Amino acid sequence: MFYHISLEHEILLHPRYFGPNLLNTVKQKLFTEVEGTCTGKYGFVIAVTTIDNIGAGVIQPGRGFVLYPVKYKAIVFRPFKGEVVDAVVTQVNKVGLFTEIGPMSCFISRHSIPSEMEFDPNSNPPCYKTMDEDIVIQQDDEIRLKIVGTRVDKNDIFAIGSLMDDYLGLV
Amino acid sequence: KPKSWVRLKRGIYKDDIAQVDYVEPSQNTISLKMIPRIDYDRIKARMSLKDWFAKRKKFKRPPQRLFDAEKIRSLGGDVASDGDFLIFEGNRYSRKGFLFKSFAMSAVITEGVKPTLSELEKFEREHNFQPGDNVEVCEGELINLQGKILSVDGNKITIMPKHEDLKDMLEFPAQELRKYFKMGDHVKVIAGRFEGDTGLIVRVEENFVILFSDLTMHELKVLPRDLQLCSETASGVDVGGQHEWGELVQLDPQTVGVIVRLERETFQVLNMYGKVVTVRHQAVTRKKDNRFAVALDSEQNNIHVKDIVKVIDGPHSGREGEIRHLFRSFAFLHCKKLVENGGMFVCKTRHLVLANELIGQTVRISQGPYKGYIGVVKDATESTARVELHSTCQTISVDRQRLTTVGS
Amino acid sequence: IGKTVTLPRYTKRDCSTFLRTSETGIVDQVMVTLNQEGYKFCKIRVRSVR
Amino acid sequence: VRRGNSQYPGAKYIIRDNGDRIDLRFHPKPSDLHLQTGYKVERHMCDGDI
Amino acid sequence: QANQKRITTPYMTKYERARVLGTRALQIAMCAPVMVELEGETDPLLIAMKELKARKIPIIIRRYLPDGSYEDWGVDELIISD
Amino acid sequence: QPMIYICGECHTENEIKSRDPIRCRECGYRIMYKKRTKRLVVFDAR
Ligand SMILES: [Zn+2]
Repeated sequence: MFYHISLEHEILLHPRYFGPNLLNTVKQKLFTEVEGTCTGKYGFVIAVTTIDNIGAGVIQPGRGFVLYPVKYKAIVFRPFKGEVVDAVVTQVNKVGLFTEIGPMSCFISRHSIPSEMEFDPNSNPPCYKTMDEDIVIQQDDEIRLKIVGTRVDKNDIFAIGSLMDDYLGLV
Repeated sequence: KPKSWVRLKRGIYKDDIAQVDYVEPSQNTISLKMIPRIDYDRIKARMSLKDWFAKRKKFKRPPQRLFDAEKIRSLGGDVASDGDFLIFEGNRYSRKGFLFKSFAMSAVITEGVKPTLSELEKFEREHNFQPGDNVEVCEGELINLQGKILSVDGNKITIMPKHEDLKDMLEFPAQELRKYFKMGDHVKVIAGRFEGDTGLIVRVEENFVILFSDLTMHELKVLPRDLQLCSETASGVDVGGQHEWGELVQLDPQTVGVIVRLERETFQVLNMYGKVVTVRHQAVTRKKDNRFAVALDSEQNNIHVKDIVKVIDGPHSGREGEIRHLFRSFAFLHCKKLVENGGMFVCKTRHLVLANELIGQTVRISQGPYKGYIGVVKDATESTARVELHSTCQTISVDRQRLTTVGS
Repeated sequence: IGKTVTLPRYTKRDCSTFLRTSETGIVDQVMVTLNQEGYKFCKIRVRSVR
Repeated sequence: VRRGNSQYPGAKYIIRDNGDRIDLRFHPKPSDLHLQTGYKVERHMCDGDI
Repeated sequence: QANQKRITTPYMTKYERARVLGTRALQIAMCAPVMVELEGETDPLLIAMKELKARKIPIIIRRYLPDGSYEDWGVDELIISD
Repeated sequence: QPMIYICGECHTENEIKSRDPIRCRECGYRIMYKKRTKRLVVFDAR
């Protein structure tokens, strides 16, 4: 779920970068670090809007590295359990459907799919369709998937979705 | 008790697991069915048992293998049939292959005995409740109530569950206690078809919970009791410490890889080419890491191990990693932000870019202020050498051009 | 005193006795005997000129 | 470092940026003697040291 | 604590001098940019001493009062007794 | 290989082999001494 927060991060600056552009280097390293980080608490990190401030750098005893605490408003995307969200199919096969919501990769199983949709291996592009064939879900389509499960994976959360609920499908 | 696992103290069958058949306290003897230990070379050469015992001092014991009558028939040994059992060298063998024999209770071990899973496999109620797990009250007056496992015990767990809007704690035994979990939550399987696995449940059937393993997109149905709730990620600790995470292995002489993922049965070793190939524990053999190795790069600069480099070209683009293993034309990079391949990838070294014979001899100093002195070389560098003087109780550094070895 | 022990680079672990660190001198003399239990038993006297 | 641990006004180690320690007693290859800014040297005590 | 009124001694305590010199010398050793002419000098400690004399040390001392508040002083702002 | 040792009592030379129990073949005396080395030894007369 796309969101905007003000977070805090501490960065260690090697004294090599103690030049006139110290603050520029600080912000650059903050971008390089926080950008793209996925954490359990704050979900994924999409981008960094701005830097709230640069707390006074402390000089660690016995190590010239200077610790800078920096506050910064950055966009995140933390999904949940049980929320319909737009998704983009990226590959269809018999085991289940694959869809994408920004950075998060979601998928759909043969239980989450209603009983109407069936596997059609003879279909050259694998697809989920019922006897009426009213709705056919192929690759790249937009589907409404109620998230069900979530799991941290090497500091990178991945979610599992579902569409068993009414109307959850292509539109 | 009949059908119990025991062990032996001494003899040629010591340290062998066995199953009880019958016990005779009056005779002080018990019958144990175990895997036979028979030497085929002995049968081939037709040696006597008494001779084998006479020369037992320098003779190695035979291994454990299932009995085969055809093997002895081929080897020329005599095999006799007595109903279900077969008589060979005064011993009764079962049709399956297990060896039944009688031994004294004193020799047999009946305390501190517990078989291993592999042993049980060759020979071929319980509860799993731990703190911090959600359980339901399937039976009893208070039904359809979910509580946390605050305590744990044996036959009668006597848990103190905390139900919804229920500060007080109840008392339920193991049988009344049941393991149930809500939708869209982490679940781990301690015991099952694929034990030590984690997944998410799309539903919870009355007796067949369904989960999807993170390792692969396949359904996994397990008993709800065998299921457990654990927010902690699957550790995947290797058993027997045969291989460590990020450890070089030599699957083939031409190809060398690093183990990036650890699993109960299979391995996912990353080879130089960068692809992922599955192998087993036994097949893969550990290879030593080149603590000091040389290579080449595009910049034509010296590159060593554990050096931050950038993949400006090649299979990966704009990728940063730390070298962990080195090859003539390949290098293994490491990271912690990379989901793929457990954070370990491989890229070419060239594509990577920057981001004694005199020792122990007796020598005479033939020039300089120490001319005439004699000593023993303890450590000589390519140009200078350390000479311990026999006379002055002191070791000095003398240019090797001022030394002449003294010949006998 | 080059000494070795039979293990349960193979089948032998070094148990030699080295000269004390930072010391130096010349081996004055060596004596070899059997201890109370017949085992070979060697004493080495080393002299250093101070 | 070129002097090494033998020549008294020398050094005993080269701790690279990685944190590894390069021993200068058991003569290593000259490549290992290379120095750069991040590195450091356990130079022998010299006059003026506190 | 508002810096408009700083009741701590205007002088730089010997401990402050020692720690500041050590820290700046460590930085100079790890190649932080220098702030004064380096003419004919390489010792990080001597360079830090030169910087201290020049009042060009780019450090600020945060002294903590017993109350838990603190005062922040530019290094140059403190009298250099020794 | 030879390993000549001097017996303490009779001051007699005698070979001894490794694993050989230490005992002078001549007098049964159990104390022996290694003979002075042959290595070149020098002493500045300081
Ligand atoms: Zn004698």
